[PDB]
Amino acid sequence: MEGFVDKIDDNKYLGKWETILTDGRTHLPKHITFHDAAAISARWNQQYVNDSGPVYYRHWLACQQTYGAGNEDCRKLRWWAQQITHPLHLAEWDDWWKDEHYDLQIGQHWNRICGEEFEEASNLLKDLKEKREGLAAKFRDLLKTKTAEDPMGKILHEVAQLEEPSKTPVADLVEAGTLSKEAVEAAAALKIKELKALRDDATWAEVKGSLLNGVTTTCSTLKKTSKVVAELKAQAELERNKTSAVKLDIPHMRVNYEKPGLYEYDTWFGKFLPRTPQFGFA
Amino acid sequence: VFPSITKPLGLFKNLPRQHRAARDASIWLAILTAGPFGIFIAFKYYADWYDKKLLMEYYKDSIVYGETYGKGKYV
Amino acid sequence: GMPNGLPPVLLNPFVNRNYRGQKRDMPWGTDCAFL
Amino acid sequence: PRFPFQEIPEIYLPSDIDRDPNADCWRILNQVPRKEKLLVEITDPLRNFDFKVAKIKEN
Amino acid sequence: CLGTFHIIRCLVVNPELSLAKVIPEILQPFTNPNAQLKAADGKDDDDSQVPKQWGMWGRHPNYGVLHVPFLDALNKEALARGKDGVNMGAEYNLVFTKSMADQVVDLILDDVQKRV
Amino acid sequence: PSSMAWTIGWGFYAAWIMKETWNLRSSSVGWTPITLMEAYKTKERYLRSKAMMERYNSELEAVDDSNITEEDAKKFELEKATPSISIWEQFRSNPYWKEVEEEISTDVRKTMLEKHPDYALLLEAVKKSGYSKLWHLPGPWMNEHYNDGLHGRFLGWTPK
Amino acid sequence: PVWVDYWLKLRDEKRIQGALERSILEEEPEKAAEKILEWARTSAQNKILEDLKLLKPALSPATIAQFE
Amino acid sequence: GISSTIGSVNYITTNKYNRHVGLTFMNINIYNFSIIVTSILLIGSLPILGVAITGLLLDRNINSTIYDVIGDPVLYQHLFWFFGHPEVYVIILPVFGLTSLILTSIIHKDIFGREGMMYCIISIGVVGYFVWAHHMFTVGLDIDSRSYFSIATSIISIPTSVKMF
Amino acid sequence: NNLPYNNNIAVNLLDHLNHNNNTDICLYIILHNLLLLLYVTLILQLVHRYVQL
Amino acid sequence: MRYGNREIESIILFFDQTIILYTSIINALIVGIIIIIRKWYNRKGICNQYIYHIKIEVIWTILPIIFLIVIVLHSVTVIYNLEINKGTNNKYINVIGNQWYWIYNNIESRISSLGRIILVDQPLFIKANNNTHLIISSLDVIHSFALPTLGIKVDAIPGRINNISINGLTQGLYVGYCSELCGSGHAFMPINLIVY
Amino acid sequence: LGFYMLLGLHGSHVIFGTIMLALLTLWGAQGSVGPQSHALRFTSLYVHLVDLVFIILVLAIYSANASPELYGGIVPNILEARTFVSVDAAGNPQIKEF
Ligand SMILES: CCCCCCCCCCCCCCCCCC(=O)OC[C@H](COP(=O)(O)OCCN)OC(=O)CCCCCCCCCCCCCCCCC
Ligand SMILES: CCCCCCCCCCCCCCCCCC(=O)OC[C@H](COP(=O)(O)OCCN)OC(=O)CCCCCCCCCCCCCCCCC
Ligand SMILES: CCCCCCCC/C=C/CCCCCCCC(=O)OC[C@H](O)COP(=O)(O)OC[C@H](N)C(=O)O
Ligand SMILES: [Cu+2]
Ligand SMILES: [Cu+2]
Ligand SMILES: [Cu+2]
Ligand SMILES: [Mg+2]
Repeated sequence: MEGFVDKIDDNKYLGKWETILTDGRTHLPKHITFHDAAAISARWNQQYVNDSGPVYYRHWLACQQTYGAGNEDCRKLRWWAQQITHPLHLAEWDDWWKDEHYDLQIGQHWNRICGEEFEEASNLLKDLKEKREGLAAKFRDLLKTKTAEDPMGKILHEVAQLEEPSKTPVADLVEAGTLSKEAVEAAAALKIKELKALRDDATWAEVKGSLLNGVTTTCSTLKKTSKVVAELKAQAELERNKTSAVKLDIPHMRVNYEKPGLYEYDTWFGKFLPRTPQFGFA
Repeated sequence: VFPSITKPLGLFKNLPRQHRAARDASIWLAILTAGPFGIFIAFKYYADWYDKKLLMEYYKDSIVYGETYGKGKYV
Repeated sequence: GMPNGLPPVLLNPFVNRNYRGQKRDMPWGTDCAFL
Repeated sequence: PRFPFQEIPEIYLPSDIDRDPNADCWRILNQVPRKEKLLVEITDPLRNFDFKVAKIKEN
Repeated sequence: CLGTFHIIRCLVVNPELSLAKVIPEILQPFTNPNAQLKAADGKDDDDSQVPKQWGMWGRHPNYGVLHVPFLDALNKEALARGKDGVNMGAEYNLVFTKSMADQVVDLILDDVQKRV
Repeated sequence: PSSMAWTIGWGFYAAWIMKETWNLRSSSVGWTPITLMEAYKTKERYLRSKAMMERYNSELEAVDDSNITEEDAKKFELEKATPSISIWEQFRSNPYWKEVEEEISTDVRKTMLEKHPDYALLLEAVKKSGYSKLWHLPGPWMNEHYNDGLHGRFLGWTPK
Repeated sequence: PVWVDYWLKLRDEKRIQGALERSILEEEPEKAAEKILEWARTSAQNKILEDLKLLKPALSPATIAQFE
Repeated sequence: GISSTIGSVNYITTNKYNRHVGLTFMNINIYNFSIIVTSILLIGSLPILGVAITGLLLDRNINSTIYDVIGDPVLYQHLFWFFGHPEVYVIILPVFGLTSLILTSIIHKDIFGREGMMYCIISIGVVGYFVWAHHMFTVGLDIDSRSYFSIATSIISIPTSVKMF
Repeated sequence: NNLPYNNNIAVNLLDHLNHNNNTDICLYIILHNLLLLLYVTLILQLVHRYVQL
Repeated sequence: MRYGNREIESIILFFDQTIILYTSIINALIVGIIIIIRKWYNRKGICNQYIYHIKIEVIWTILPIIFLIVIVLHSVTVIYNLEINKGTNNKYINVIGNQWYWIYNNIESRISSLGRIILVDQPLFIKANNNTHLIISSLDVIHSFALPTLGIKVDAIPGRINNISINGLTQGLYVGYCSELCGSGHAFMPINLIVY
Repeated sequence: LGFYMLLGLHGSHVIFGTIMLALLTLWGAQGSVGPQSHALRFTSLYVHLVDLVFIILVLAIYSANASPELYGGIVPNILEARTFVSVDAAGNPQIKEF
C-alpha cells in the first residue's frame, strides 16, 4: 500500500488495486484458522446446511431494513450470507427482495397485508426509488464535473483513471505528460495554505468557534440517548427466552477492528467488495 | 457350552428345570449382547479423554482458547 | 356468543403468486382443486 | 498429458496461477495412459512401483 | 438394541430434530427446539461455546500442520512490531461511530479549505 | 394390567379431552383483542407508509433536473446512492422529514379513530399495562357478528 | 504484513475514537466537545499531510522541505 | 407388490397350522422355515414401497411437491431403500433353503447343524431391517448415522459367514 | 425450516406463534368426530362381550 | 508418486488392511476346500454321523466377530478423519449441477472437443494446501459431484445444500464424473479440478 | 398432501368398515350371526383399529396445531425491531414505535 489512495472512490481504480492486493501470492494465509468460520461451521456441523443460509440472510435483512445497505455492519452480514448460501436460494431471495417483499413497513414478510395493497405499496416505493436514483445520478455527474475544476481534484481524477496501478502514480503521470507540473505545484500550494491555516491558533480558533454548537448538541443527545438505549436493550433482553422462538440481535455481527475475522482479512475491512446493489453500490 | 449361570448363583430355584433353563438362556443372551456395546463405549470415552488432553496441551498458552481449551472446560 | 380469534395462517405470498411457473393441470382437466 | 488452456478462448483463470505452458499445475494426473504416474491411486501396487513414493512430511 | 439406542440418541442429542410439533401440547413445554440457534447467546464468534454433536472427535485437532488461531497469529505479529497485543475483551464503539468522526473531520476540513 | 387399570386410563384420557376442549375454546376467545390490535396497528402503519411515500414522491417531482440546488441536494441527501440508504431511516434522521413524519403520524391517528372508533379502547389497554394485558380484555369484540370495519383485510395474506 | 500494518493503523484510530466516546459518556458535554474538536484538528492535519504525501515524488525539493 | 403380499400371508398361514400330527414348528424342513422368514420380510416392507410409489404417482399427476426442489427426494430414497434391502434378502434366502434341501437329497447325509442354519436364516432376516441406509452413504447422512449403518451391515455379515461354513 | 414469513419474537405481536401453529385445522369439530368414534368403539366392545358371554 | 490428499491416503490404507484380511480368510478356506474335495472325489473319508460338533460351531461363530470389530473401529475412525477438516477453511466455492454441465461461481463448464470425454472448457481451480469449502447443490435433478481420487463424492440433490471440505496437496488436474443418473447426457458431464 | 393423505386413507378405511358393518347388520337381521362368529370378530377388530388410528391422528393434529403460548397468550411487550430512540424537539429523549 504505497501508491494507494484511500479517498478515491472509483470502482475501476478499486478493482485494479483489489487485483493487485488480494492476490493469492501474498494475501493467502497458511495454516490459519479463522474463529468466525470455525464458529459458523460448528453451529451447523453436518453436511446438510440448508439452515444457515436463511438465518444469515435474515440477519442481513434486518440490518438493511433498519440501518440501510450502506452500513459496514450490514455489508459484513451480506458478505457472510453470500459465502454460506447456495446461489439458487440466493437468487430467489434477491428476486423477492427486489419486489419489496422484505420491506419492514409494507412488505408481506414482516406484515399481514393483503396482496393487492402490498402490490400498490411496492410499486409506489419502487417508483420513489427510481425517481430518487435519477436525481442522484444527475447530481453525482454534476459533482464529478465540478470536482475536476479544483486543483487537487484534477490530480485525484487523473490518478483515478490511470490505466494501471502504480507504486508512484503522480510521477508516472507527470513523466507521461498527462499531469502538468504547474497544476501539481498549484495543488500543493493550496494544500500547504490549508495546512498552515490548521496549525496557527488564529484560523483554528475561528473554525473551532464556528463549529461548537452542533458538536455540543450531538454530545448532549448522545449522552442523553445512551441511557434509554440501555433501558430498551434490557427490556428486549427480557424477551430473550420468553418463548421457544428466537430474538434477533440487530445487528448480528459488527465490523471488529480489535478482533478481525475472515471478512476483515479478505475484504480489507470492507474496501474490496463486489460492486452490486445488495452492497449499497450504484 | 454356556453353563447354567443360575445354578451356582442360586437364582430361580422355585421353577421347573425347563423354565429355569429358559431363564439361564435369557441371561446368557443378555451377557453376549453387552460385550460389543461395552467395547465401543469404552473406546469412545477413551477418545474423548484423549481429545481433552490434546486440547489442553496444545492451547495451553493460547490467547483465544487459553481458558476454554486451555482449561478443558468446554472441549 | 363469542367469536373465533385465532390468527389466520399465511399460505401464499404475493411474490409467489405464479407458484414458480409450475404445471398444475390436475387429472380432471382444469387447474382447480377437487374439493 | 496437459490441459490445453491456450486453445480455449476466453477462459477464466486465477490471477495467482502460473501460466507457463509446462507448469506443474497443468498436468493431467489421472484418466489417461501416462507411463509415469504422479498420483497414488487405490489400484496402484507400490510393489510394482518399487515403493518410490514421497515422504510423509512432504506431500 | 443398537437401532433403538441410535433412534433415542438422535431424538435427544441432534439439534435439528425437535419433538415440539410432534407431541401433544401437554408435553410441549419440555422441548427447546431452537437451542442450537440460542447457544452462546446466538453469537457466532467463539467455537467451543457452541455445542457440536458428534459421536467422537468433536474437537480433535486437525492433521498435517497444526493450525494456529488467527488472533494468536495477530497477537504474535503485533507484539513483534511493538504495538499492543490483541485485547480479546474490547467492545465496539456503539456511540460516536466512525461515521460521526468522519463527519466532524469533514466539516472542519470544509471550513478550513473555504476560509484558507 | 387389570381392568381397573384400563378404566383409570380411560378416565385420564377423558380428562385430557376435556382439558383440550376447554383450552381450545379459551384460546379461540382470548386472542380476539390481540388480533384486532395487531390488525389496527398494521392498518395504521400501512396508511402512514403510503402517506409518507406520497409526500416524498411529490417533493421529488418538484425538483428540476435542469438545476439541483444545495437545499434539494441537502433535503434528499443526493450524495448517498439510493441503494446505499434506507429511505424509512431518512424520516428518522433528517429534521425536515422527521417533522413531516410526525405530522403524518398525527393525521393518520386522527383518521383511524374515525373509521375504527373502538381503537381507542384498545389504546387504553396497551398504554396502561402493556400488550400482555389484552389476553381476556372484555369489550365490544365479544360478538360473532360485531363488525370491526376492516372488510376482512389486514388479518392475513388473503381476504378472510 | 501489509494487512497487519493496515490493521494496526485502523485499530489505533478506533482506540482513540473509543477514548473520545468514553469521555463523551462520562464527562461534561463542553469538555467532550473540546476533545472532539482537538482530535478532529489533529486528524485533519494528518489527512492534509497524507494528501501532500502523494505529490512528493513530483514536487520541487525546496517546497517539499517547507512542510516536511 | 399386491401379489407378493398375498403369497407371503398364504405361506405363513399354511405353514403354521396345517402341519401333520407329530411335526413341531421348528422341525419342519429347512426350506419351509426359509420361506416363512422370507414371507415375514415381504409383509413388513411392501406397504412402505406402496407409499413411495403412491408419492411418485401423486407428484406426477396432481402436481404436488413431495419430491421436488421444495420436497424431499431423500425422503423418497429412504422409503424405497427401506423396502430395497428386505427385497434383496427375500431373494436370497429361498435359494439357501432350496440348496439345503437338495443337498440333503444328493449327498445322502443330513445338514451339518440344521438348527444352526435355521437360526442363522432367521437372524439374517431380522438384521436386514436395520441396514437400509447403507445404499445412501453419499446422500449427505449425518456422520453418526453413517457409522451406525456401517456397524449394522457388518453385523448382518456375520451369520451369513456362519452359514457358508 | 425456511418460511415465507417471519417467526422471530419482538417484531410483531403474532409472529412468534406463527410457525408453531396451523390454526385452520377444524379443532372442535375434530373433537366431536373423535367423540363419535369413541362411542362406536365402546358400544361395539360392550356388545361383543355381551354376546360372547 | 504423491497422494494428492491425506484423506485418500487414509482410505487407501484401510482398504489395504481389509484386503489383507479377506485374502487370508480366502486362502484358509481354499486350503480347507482343496482337502475336502480331494478326499471326496476319490471316495474317501465318509461318515454319515458327522453332522454336529458343538465346539467347532461355537468357535467358528465367535472367530469372525473378533476380527470384525477391528474393521468396524478402523472404518469409523476413517469416517471421522474425513470429516474433521471442516471449519479450518478460508475459501468458499459453490457448485451447481445443471442438466449436463456444471457451474462454479456462476461460470459454466461443458464438455469440449479437444478431449473425448474427460476434458472440460472451464475447470474449477483451488489452491494447494489451502482448505476450501464446497457448497454443492443442483437446479433440475440429482447429480453427484464425484472426485474419488481426492476422496470426494457428494450428491447434488435439488433443494438440499450439501457442504463438503476439499483440500489439495498435489498440483495438477483431477478428472471426475457425475456418478449419478441424470438424463441422456449423463455420460458426458465431466468434472475437472485444478490444484495450483 | 401429507395431512390430506393421512385423512383420506383413514376415510377410505372408514368407508370399508361402514360396508362391513352394513353387511353384518344384514346378517344379524337374518339371525345368521352367532356369538362365536368370525365375521363379528373381524368387524370388531377392524372398528377398534380404525378408531385407534383416529385417536392417534387427533393427538397428532392437536400436537402440531396447538402450542402452550396459544393456550397461555405469551405475547411480547416491546417490539424491539419497530421501536427507535429519538430526541424530541424539546431536547429530552423519547421512545416511539415507527
Ligand atoms: C449411536 C450408535 C451409532 C454410533 C455412533 C457413535 C460412534 C462412536 C465412536 C465409536 C468408535 C471409536 C473408534 C476408536 C476411537 C479412536 C481413538 C483415538 O482417538 O485414538 C487416538 C489416536 C492418536 O491420536 P492423535 O491425535 O493421532 O495423536 C498423535 C500424537 N499424539 O488416533 C490415531 O492414532 C488415529 C486413529 C487410528 C485408529 C484408531 C485405533 C485406536 C487407537 C489406539 C489407541 C490410542 C493410542 C495412543 C497412545 C497411548 C495408548 C495406550
Ligand atoms: C373408495 C376408497 C378410495 C378409493 C381411491 C381411488 C383413487 C386412488 C387415488 C389416490 C389419491 C388421489 C388424489 C387425488 C385427489 C385430490 C383431492 C384434492 O383436490 O384435494 C383438495 C381438497 C381440499 O381442497 P381445499 O383447497 O382445502 O378446499 C378449499 C375450501 N375448502 O382435498 C381433498 O379433497 C383431499 C381428499 C383426500 C386425499 C386423497 C386420498 C385418497 C382418498 C380418495 C379421494 C377421492 C379420489 C378421487 C380420484 C378420482 C379417480 C378414481
Ligand atoms: C455375538 C454378538 C456379536 C454381534 C456384534 C458384533 C459384530 C460386529 C459389531 C460390533 C459393534 C456392535 C454395535 C455395538 C456398538 C455400538 C456403539 C454405540 O452405540 O456407542 C455408544 C455411544 O458412542 C455412547 O453413548 P452414551 O451412552 O455416551 O450417550 C451419548 C453421549 N451423549 C455422547 O454422544 O457423548
Ligand atoms: Cu442393502
Ligand atoms: Cu449429471
Ligand atoms: Cu449424471
Ligand atoms: Mg447414487
